[PDB]
Amino acid sequence: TQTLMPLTERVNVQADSARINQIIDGCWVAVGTNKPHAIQRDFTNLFDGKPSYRFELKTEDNTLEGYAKGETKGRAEFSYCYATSDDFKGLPADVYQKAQITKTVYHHGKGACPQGSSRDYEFSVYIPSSLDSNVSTIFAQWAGMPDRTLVQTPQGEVKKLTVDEFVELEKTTFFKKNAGHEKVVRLDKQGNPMKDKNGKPVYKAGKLNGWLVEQGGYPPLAFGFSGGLFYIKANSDRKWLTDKDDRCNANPGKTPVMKPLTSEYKASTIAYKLPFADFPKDCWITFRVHIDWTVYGKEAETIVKPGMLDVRMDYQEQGKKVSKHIVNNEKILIGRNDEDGYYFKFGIYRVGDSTVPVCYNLAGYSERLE
Ligand SMILES: O=C(O)[C@@H]1O[C@@H](O)[C@H](OS(=O)(=O)O)[C@@H](O)[C@@H]1O[C@H]1O[C@H](COS(=O)(=O)O)[C@@H](O[C@@H]2O[C@@H](C(=O)O)[C@@H](O[C@H]3O[C@H](COS(=O)(=O)O)[C@@H](O[C@@H]4O[C@@H](C(=O)O)[C@@H](O[C@H]5O[C@H](COS(=O)(=O)O)[C@@H](O[C@@H]6O[C@@H](C(=O)O)[C@@H](O[C@H]7O[C@H](COS(=O)(=O)O)[C@@H](O)[C@H](O)[C@H]7NS(=O)(=O)O)[C@H](O)[C@H]6OS(=O)(=O)O)[C@H](OS(=O)(=O)O)[C@H]5NS(=O)(=O)O)[C@H](O)[C@H]4OS(=O)(=O)O)[C@H](O)[C@H]3NS(=O)(=O)O)[C@H](O)[C@H]2OS(=O)(=O)O)[C@H](O)[C@H]1NS(=O)(=O)O
Ligand SMILES: [Ca+2]
Repeated sequence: TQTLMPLTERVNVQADSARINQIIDGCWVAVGTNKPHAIQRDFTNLFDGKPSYRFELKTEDNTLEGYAKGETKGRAEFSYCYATSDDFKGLPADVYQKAQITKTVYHHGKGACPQGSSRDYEFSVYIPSSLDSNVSTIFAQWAGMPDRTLVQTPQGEVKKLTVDEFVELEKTTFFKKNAGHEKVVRLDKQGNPMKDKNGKPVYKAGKLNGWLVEQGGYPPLAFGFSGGLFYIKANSDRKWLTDKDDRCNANPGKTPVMKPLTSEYKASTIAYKLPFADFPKDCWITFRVHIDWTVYGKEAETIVKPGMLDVRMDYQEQGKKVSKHIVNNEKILIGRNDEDGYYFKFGIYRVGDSTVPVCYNLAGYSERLE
């Protein structure tokens, strides 16, 4: 009988549409390392009558680089936002091709909410007693959607390029995350141009050429464990073009609850914290999250209207129903000053250059209006 079933298909949501065989349970796509044990359907642990999702990253499963040199991180998550082939059906072939280049493929897919909207989210997590108290992982996060056609020229001027102008720039610039490098033709030992799986030319990253594109950035909301604490962290970035060098980020252990750490353009708030030992183990915990996203002033870079965060934590204890109003309708700055909105993800995002093993289950996602 089936116990655990590995779900190994992975999708690059920013640069590729998901194929039908990669979609999980009709509403998810997986991102991160493809190890069989990374993500598995779990028939031994049902949530609401359906097999749950078991996530696991062993000590050597980090495959990503952090912002600081040498630092690493790991990822095995599900994204509720992705585009499918049906999303591009009927359109000229170049729409999808340009979307791959601008890495905005998922802008054509379902799963994201608009800027400044009000939404309800719900999901459940199961933390086994085997989880080490000192893990450094985010198990649920709401990510932003920056459009890289917003760039900074070598001079330092911020400019919103058209898709075609960005395509033009991309022809001479190789982007490593948000930083532009001279696009160098990659040759083999015999100085011959290298191709890939589809016979498409391959390139290399030369020296920095001064260009920067909007990319990355802290997730506006994250649920996780760090420094022996369960915490909920909200982030706000009002700058039109995000500055990745501004590392304004609240420390769960050192930052007081609901007292935002701020820089000129960012605010990072620890909305709630709890000792890891007090987080219920070996049972399903359901979080009901309501978010009123902060409204930003675009080019003006102003906070037009503050946001709002509300969180309820429900679980069974002593056979009794428990519901903790852990974040009580708190006015807060939450979101990013972008044209597009946000999407949900859950699973494992091991950060802080940690390699402590992580394993837990997630299930029952739902979102609605309010
Ligand atoms: O290619 C290659 O390489 C290769 O290939 C092949 O070969 C293979 O592959 S396969 O697949 O085939 O196999 C391999 O080999 C490879 O691949 C691999 O790799 C690659 C590359 O990588 S690298 O890394 O190298 O680059 C890859 O690819 C890539 O990547 C990917 C990924 O990543 O995934 C992608 O990307 C994309 O996507 C993503 C995701 O999404 S999805 O949807 O898909 O999922 C995106 O995003 C990202 O991420 C995000 C998230 O997740 O969130 C973000 O991040 C961020 O945020 C975070 C968090 O926050 S919070 O608020 O929550 O917290 C952070 O973290 C944090 O923070 C930190 C800091 O700050 O740092 C910390 O804090 C701390 O510290 C600080 C500082 O201090 S000092 O001292 O230093 O001063 C302080 O202040 C404070 O206080 C503290 N705190 S405590 O508490 O600690 O005390 C913290 O901690 C943390 O956390 S916590 O929680 O703890 O808090 C971060 O940071 S870091 O550092 O970590 O980094 C952030 N970041 S940033 O930058 O922003 O800053 C974002 O958004 C992002 O990131 S990034 O990095 O990425 O940016 C993105 O965006 C996208 N991009 S696009 O372009 O697309 O758009 C893709 O694909 C790519 O990218 S690219 O660019 O390249 O294109 C791949 O994937 C792989 N593959 S595998 O398989 O291997 O895996
Ligand atoms: Ca922006």
